[PDB]
Amino acid sequence: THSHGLFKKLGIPGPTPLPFLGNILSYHKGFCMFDMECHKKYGKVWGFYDGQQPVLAITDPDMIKTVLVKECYSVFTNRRPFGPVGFMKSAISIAEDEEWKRLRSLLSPTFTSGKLKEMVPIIAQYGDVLVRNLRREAETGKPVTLKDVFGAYSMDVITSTSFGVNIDSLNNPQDPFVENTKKLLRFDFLDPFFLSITVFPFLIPILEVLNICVFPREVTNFLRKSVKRMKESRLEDVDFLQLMIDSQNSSHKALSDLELVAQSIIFIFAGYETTSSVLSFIMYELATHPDVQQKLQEEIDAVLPNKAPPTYDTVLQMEYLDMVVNETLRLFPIAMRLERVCKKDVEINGMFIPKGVVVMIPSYALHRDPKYWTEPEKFLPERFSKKNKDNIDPYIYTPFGSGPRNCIGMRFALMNMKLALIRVLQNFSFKPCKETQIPLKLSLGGLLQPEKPVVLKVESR
Amino acid sequence: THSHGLFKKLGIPGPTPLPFLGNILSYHKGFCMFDMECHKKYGKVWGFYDGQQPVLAITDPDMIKTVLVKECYSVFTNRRPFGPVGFMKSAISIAEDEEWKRLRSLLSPTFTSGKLKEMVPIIAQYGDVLVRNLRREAETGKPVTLKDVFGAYSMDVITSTSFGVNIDSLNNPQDPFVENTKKLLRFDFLDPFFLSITVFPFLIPILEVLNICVFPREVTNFLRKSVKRMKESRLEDVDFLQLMIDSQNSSHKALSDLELVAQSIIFIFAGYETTSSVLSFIMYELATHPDVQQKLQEEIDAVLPNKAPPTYDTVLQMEYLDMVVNETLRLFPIAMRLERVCKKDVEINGMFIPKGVVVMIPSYALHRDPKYWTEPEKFLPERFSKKNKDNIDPYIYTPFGSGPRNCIGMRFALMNMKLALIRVLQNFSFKPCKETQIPLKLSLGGLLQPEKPVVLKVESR
Amino acid sequence: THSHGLFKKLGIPGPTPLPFLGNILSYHKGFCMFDMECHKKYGKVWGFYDGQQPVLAITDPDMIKTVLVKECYSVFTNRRPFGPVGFMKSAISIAEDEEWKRLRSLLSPTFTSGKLKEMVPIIAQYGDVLVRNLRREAETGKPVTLKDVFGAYSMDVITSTSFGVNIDSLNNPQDPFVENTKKLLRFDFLDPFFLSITVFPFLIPILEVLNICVFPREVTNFLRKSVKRMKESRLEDVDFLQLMIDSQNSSHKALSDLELVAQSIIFIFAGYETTSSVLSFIMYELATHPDVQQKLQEEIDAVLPNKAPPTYDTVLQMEYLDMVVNETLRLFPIAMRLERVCKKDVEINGMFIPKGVVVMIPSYALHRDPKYWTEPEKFLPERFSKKNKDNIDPYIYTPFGSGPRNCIGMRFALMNMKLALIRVLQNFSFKPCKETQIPLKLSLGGLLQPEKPVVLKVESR
Amino acid sequence: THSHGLFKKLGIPGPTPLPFLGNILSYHKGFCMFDMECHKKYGKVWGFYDGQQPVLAITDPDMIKTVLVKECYSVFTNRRPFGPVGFMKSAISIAEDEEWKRLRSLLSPTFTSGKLKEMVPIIAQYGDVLVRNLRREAETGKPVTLKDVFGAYSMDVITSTSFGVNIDSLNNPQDPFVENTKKLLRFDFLDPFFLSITVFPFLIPILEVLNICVFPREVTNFLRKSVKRMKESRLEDVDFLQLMIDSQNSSHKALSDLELVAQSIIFIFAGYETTSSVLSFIMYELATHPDVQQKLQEEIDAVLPNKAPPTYDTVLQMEYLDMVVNETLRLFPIAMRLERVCKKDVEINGMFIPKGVVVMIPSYALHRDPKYWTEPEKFLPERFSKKNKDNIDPYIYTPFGSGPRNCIGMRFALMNMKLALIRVLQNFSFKPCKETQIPLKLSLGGLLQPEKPVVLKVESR
Ligand code: HEM
Ligand code: HEM
Ligand code: HEM
Ligand code: HEM
Ligand SMILES: CC(C)N[C@@H](CSCCNC(=O)OC(C)(C)C)C(=O)NCc1cccnc1
Repeated sequence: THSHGLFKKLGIPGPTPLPFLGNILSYHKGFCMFDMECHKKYGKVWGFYDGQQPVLAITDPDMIKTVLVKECYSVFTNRRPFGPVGFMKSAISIAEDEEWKRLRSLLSPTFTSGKLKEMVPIIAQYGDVLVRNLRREAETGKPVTLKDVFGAYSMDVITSTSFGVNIDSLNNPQDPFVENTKKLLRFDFLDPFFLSITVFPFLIPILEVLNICVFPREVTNFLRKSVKRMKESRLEDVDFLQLMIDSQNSSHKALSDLELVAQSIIFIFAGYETTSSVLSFIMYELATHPDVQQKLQEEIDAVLPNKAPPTYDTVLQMEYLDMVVNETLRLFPIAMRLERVCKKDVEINGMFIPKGVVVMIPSYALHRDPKYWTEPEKFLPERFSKKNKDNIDPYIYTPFGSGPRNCIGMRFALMNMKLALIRVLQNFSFKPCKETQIPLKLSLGGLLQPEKPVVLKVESR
Repeated sequence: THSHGLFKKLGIPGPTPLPFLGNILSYHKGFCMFDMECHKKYGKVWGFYDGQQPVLAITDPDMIKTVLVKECYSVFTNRRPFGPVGFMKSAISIAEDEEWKRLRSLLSPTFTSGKLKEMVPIIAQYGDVLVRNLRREAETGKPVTLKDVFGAYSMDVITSTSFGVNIDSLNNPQDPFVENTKKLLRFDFLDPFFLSITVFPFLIPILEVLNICVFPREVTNFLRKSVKRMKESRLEDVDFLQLMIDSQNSSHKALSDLELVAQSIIFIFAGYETTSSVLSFIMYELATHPDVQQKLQEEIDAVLPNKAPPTYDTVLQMEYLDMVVNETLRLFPIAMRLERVCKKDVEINGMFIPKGVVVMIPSYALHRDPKYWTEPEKFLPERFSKKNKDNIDPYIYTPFGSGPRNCIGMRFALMNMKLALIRVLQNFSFKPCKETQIPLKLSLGGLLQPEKPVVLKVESR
Repeated sequence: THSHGLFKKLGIPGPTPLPFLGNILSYHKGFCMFDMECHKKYGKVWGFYDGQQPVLAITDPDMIKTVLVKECYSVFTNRRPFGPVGFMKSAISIAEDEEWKRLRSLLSPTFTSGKLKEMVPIIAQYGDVLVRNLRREAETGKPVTLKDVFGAYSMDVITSTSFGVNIDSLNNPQDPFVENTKKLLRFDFLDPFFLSITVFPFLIPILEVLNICVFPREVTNFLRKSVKRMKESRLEDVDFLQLMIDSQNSSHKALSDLELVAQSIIFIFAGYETTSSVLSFIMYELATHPDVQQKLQEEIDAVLPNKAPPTYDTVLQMEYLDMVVNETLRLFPIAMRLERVCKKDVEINGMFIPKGVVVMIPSYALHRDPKYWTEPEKFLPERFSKKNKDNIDPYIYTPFGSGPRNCIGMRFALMNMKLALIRVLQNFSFKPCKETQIPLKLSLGGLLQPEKPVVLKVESR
Repeated sequence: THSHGLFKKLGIPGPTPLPFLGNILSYHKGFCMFDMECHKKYGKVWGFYDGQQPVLAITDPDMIKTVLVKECYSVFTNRRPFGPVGFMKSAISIAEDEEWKRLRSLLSPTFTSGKLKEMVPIIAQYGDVLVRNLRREAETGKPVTLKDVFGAYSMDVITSTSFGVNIDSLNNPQDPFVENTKKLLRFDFLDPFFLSITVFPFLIPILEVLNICVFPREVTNFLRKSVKRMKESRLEDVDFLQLMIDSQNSSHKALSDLELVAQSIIFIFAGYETTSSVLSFIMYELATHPDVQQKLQEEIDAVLPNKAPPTYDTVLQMEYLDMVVNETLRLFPIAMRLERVCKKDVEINGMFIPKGVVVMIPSYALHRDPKYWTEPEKFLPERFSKKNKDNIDPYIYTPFGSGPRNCIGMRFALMNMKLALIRVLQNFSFKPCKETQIPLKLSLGGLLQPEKPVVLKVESR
């Protein structure tokens, strides 16, 4: 009813869809569990329906590369719509085709290594802020909740690198600026609202015409004016805003004032919970594998003796650091899937893909596939040693996606976390508590996030 | 298209409706302006369409009494639906027919004079809090914004009379409890969202099935658990909650746990912005009529010499106080209209009213009708002197409605404000500022509220 | 999601509902099969969900009588809404509460035995027409399709008893009047359109505002003017129209012109396919039980020798006729279920029934319950002999419902069929063909109708 | 609300839009009147809103050519969506981009002059049928209704040229095949249904998921099987079907079975009412200008003496015929407007056109613009004399559109009408009646069609 006949025709296997719901009832255990099970039951490819919407999973690295890289421009340029977005229609991660291509161009030079290297001293300052607060909770032997302290850090780093605003959000939890921003939390695509959207995507236009937006009308309205104040306070009298302001001082067609705001917002949304979540997954791994934590602290003390301040260059110097981070991202690729809409009838690597189908790469499951990874469930940073790193297919390991539409904030994200990890590990050790969920259970929900929030003992070195 | 033919048939006059919109474009100057104009152009009765929905305005006191009192139970029992309400369907002001009749019964004894007289010492304590904060801004000769300081007061009084929670919300603007509650602001029925609802009332069910609610899912979810904590902290170990808890210790059928929560919420919503708004309109009048302010302070010093603490009995003693308050409510009846749905074909005072029509009383306009009020625009408390008070028809002056479905918090509202006014006027005088909007312009929007927020000098007596 | 918790709470058993769909996937084998299975699996009562909509099945005769008779006015007055109906909102079978009560009053005297006895000679004339056409197909030994020849008859009888229009619809299949009317076919509540309505009842208002109607806008528009012609051709210069016209020559409030049209339409819809279907089920039984057919012809020849024309009085004289008809209706009660909406919280025969629930009586299943009927599947007219007829509970056998809201055209329906059967059986015998589906399979769909259309040999006596 | 700000920004003039409705209330006098008025009030370009949807009218021949010809492929490839179309999504006139380009390719060779020249003897046979029936009404001096007799002809020609089915639809008005087909009438885009679609285009997806289709589910379902019978009766044992069947005996990708059906349907819909309407407008002109009618009959008798049967070659021989036809099409271009959706930000002839805008050419108004046409309202075939025909801009006179997406059935349409006109005028003269609407008033509605149906005396030569 009525496109539920598609994959049966094409010869592609898959779970049988119920009328209207398609296969969504199978998300009761989460995106990730659904995806592993399918991959095991059905093989290298399979199909399922999010409501009426046909989704084609693929697991062949060649075929993955064709979608994400080769035929990105021609065919697989956009992601799937997901709900009423109002003006956030112009955010880069949401935009489509030529508007996207334009925005990606105007915004790429913002994420170069040159710009990033300038942003280092800023991101650093809040490392120290992170430490002082951590210590206050280490001196009072009270088990620490990672996401909050990391949240406050991620928040602190975002505010400063995007707008110049400098706040201790942990101690200023109630700053109007800190407030709005913390409501920019990841979207739970299996919460009642979005599941309804899936069964009733014909309801999205209805919601749009009522100016209802999955980005709360208020947080947005606060930042719009906030920016249009900053914009007009800097003008005239180092951050993403500035870089964007300088850019509309001319693809092409510049950057409109409202366009600029939407990017500003999408970066917060992109960097905030992600940076904080990943830092938590890492700290958890580091606490449940005390040797890894020790090795890392020794690597750090070697590169930066006397607890020397980390620098851009010293960060990229640290290899085990890079290993620890990568392996965590294998275990917890917070995007879970990559997706592209098929805009044309095509044939890639011998398979016909009809227009309109959503093509999906199941990153979580691929990251834990036995056929590529020895002891996949196990946390083993050595997989990423300069020795073994060559035996890792870049289209099986894709925490940041691949191709022209991969994570634009990748370099920034990695640099951010690593700066945090270094300054923190220079100072503290992190130990499980009786109350620490071991082994960490993943949310049965729609985000990659722990079933129970990570809590750990923190002692001063 | 298609019921736009109704009033033409019945012989009832009114503005010509555009297809789909009915007459709503005529709200560009606001509910109140629309209503005065119609009353003048069309007479004692008229009709118009909120979208497809037929609305019948009436201005005859007999006919008003039949609707609000005589035929309340039989015919005119409910108000008009207005949007997706989810579980707030059970709030008393929203409920219908027998469920309403039941809730009104379970909740009436809560608002008796006996209960109210017990609540006095509590409401008082925050009078003093109001004073201390006011003084801090009087000692620093900085023009004061009424709604905030009154808001904080209204908020303080609500929290304490409904849940026991005691907070200085002005100095604790960032208490989690103070936060959620301040988002319970009056609904702007001419904002884009609600106007859309009017043209598309067929969209309300759609929104309901998506669990979208005009009461933010979060504020509600916070209070639901907050109550279910309090409930289980008091149980077992003077406020509305308690009174409601004691009541479900048995109309009939008790009060369900979720029912109780919805009342709790609706009271905040009812009392919060209203109490604060009305106090602001009064203080404004008192500043732009310095003699009234002086007379009032003299009345107060006579009843409570040496600035004696006000009491339940001393409050009802004060007649000019009561006059000042009533006249303000004439000028600014914050409900603006009263409404009832016609549930049956009926004939009242010689007029046929078909099923489904919304019957509306235009209180604002009636409060300013020349044919009942000499110099209606003028602020003249003497209209309400025990001498003249008899010449005022109770179905022309209806700040609190009338009948079985009138404002349940009337006595409480009046007592609250008066306690505030007394303690404040015992201590301060209130003087216009250069920046004070004189004469106050009303919002062209959908709430009765000043175009520009009231700001006034405050000096210590 | 979200009322799917209802019956679990109340202690009422039933199939587990899927999110959104409720239990509708269980209609794949049809209303009737679903109902028998439930009754067997769950007992005397059970619950299920048509989408979100709670349905409570009941099988206790006392409890059935309370719903259909005792508390009809107070509680169980209306049927469930089913789709966009536009002006057909005023048809009696669709109307609600007091409007219904009014229409039932204005239209009841139309269906008295006195009026019916006047309509006899008319319904007769088309008996003879039925015979002549039948003979043309008996003389050409060509197997006859019952529903068509009966259809043409039912159609002929409707046209004449409701509007005076006299046509041989079988030989005039292409008369504009015959055309429109044949499109008034029973609604398939398990066809894609209505199932969608069930999952999305929030879409009915949307469809209404687009003037989309399950009664085709054209058939209706043709009859509206047709009537308003007839009305004004008779006025001024014996049928339902006339009876209705005389009635608005004055409950109360008369009958509006549009109200009259809607009744006219609903009668066609009620009588057309029903009369024709039932006549087919009977003729089928009579052919697969040749003795019953013989006995019946002998009863008929006894009462009306020399093939005397049947009369009102001679029809009610015939007992085996009445037996044959009743038993057929037991086996094929074309309504399948009876339903009432619960308009109030009530308790009937010891069970609480909350407001809003649909209360359903599963007539088909009850008609085939072992615990009341020996060899239920078997066609045995003797069950209805004046001897055994007393052992049949009127709230288990309900082909026409019961109570104030039972089939208004019952007497007419029975009289119509019997007149047909008599004139036909006076003349022909009816014999199975090689192509006759034996045993008749019921539609797995939403109407009570044969899987394969009944076809039988017809020979001249 | 919310795109109603577009043209104000761009500097493009136009009527002020009401909230939600845009400018649609201005269609009360019809598309054509609205368009002339705008062109006069606002100049060479202007804008208006069909609901939220921005429409840009243009009248410069260069700019028109860029849209219809130059940038057809790149930018202006599709027409505007208009409603729920279900499987008719695949009809060529409805399809988009590459699917359209494909269908246009597969179907073009069907409309060559070679194929058309083969179809001539067929279209002829029904000329004679047209004559015989006409004569029956000429011999009984009873004023004739053109559209019916022409309708029957158009219908007869369609059936035969597309499926081989040969019927006298005028005398067989009640052939099942003739029936379904006559319900394929032009869509009234100002009827209640489509206007609603315009204010609520967000309702189209809702309607689609309910399988509701502006092409009646039944007519379509009858033709689908009809074709799939014919298909399998011809296979195996000269018309469009055959030409299409031979084509899927292989752009590319052939023609699916369902694709073929949708074309079949769209041709009926395209040719039926159009051919019949245009023939009526011409016959009307010919009756209200008796000299033109005489000249034409003399031209015809010169080319085909003794009433010789017309042939493909003799038809193209006749110049005044071609003149008469063209001028009629100037006066009544039954498409009224041409439209293309702007799929990209572009700049054509110095004007920026943003993505999403509908670009509209107002053919009716252009055909009656004083600045190109002397006495535009007057019917003057000499405008099209081989002398003056050169002074006519092909992008001002566009009865069939222009460019890659122009009327594919143009040659066929012209040939059809002319064959009809010749055979008819060889035999009859056509004279106004007392009841003939002179001067013909156009429908204030949404189709180009006479306010009152054309009726004329017909006498035998
Ligand atoms: C640990 C942190 C992060 C991870 C693991 C991550 C991962 C990803 C992934 C998997 C995608 C989808 C890529 C694809 O479709 O191939 C993505 C897209 C994107 N990410 Fe990140 N991300 C992170 C942090 C950030 C940060 C800090 C930013 C800050 C600017 C950012 C901005 C974006 C944007 C703008 C896109 C959409 C790119 C486009 O459509 O052109 N992300 N990210
Ligand atoms: C200055 C303050 C207030 C004013 C001027 C005011 C006025 C009104 C008015 C005009 C109505 C509609 C009455 C009708 O339809 O006839 C109403 C209803 C209502 N009000 Fe108030 N109100 C005030 C404060 C409050 C407060 C403090 C409460 C606290 C409990 C409250 C609770 C309610 C409730 C529960 C209803 C609906 C009554 C029902 O439907 O049974 N109001 N109010
Ligand atoms: C063999 C023929 C028929 C059968 C078995 C039948 C059965 C029924 C049944 C079971 C109901 C529902 C009763 C209930 O809810 O308790 C009903 C309602 C109704 N029937 Fe019939 N029916 C037949 C023929 C007719 C005819 C010929 C008419 C012509 C007037 C008619 C008019 C109606 C009307 C108007 C209602 C709704 C009554 C109300 O709501 O007041 N039916 N019928
Ligand atoms: C007097 C008769 C006719 C007139 C005045 C007429 C006019 C038109 C016009 C103005 C268009 C729009 C062209 C554009 O957008 O530029 C059109 C499109 C079309 N017409 Fe006709 N037409 C007529 C008869 C027919 C007939 C007989 C057919 C039979 C096949 C036909 C098939 C089509 C098709 C298939 C399209 C869409 C073309 C495409 O999108 O590729 N029309 N017609
Ligand atoms: C649709 C938009 C609104 N959602 C995402 C799209 S980008 C990928 C992350 N989300 C994801 O899992 O979505 C799918 C399943 C890949 C389609 C967004 O705006 N992300 C900013 C961001 C988040 C996290 C890491 N980096 C950047």
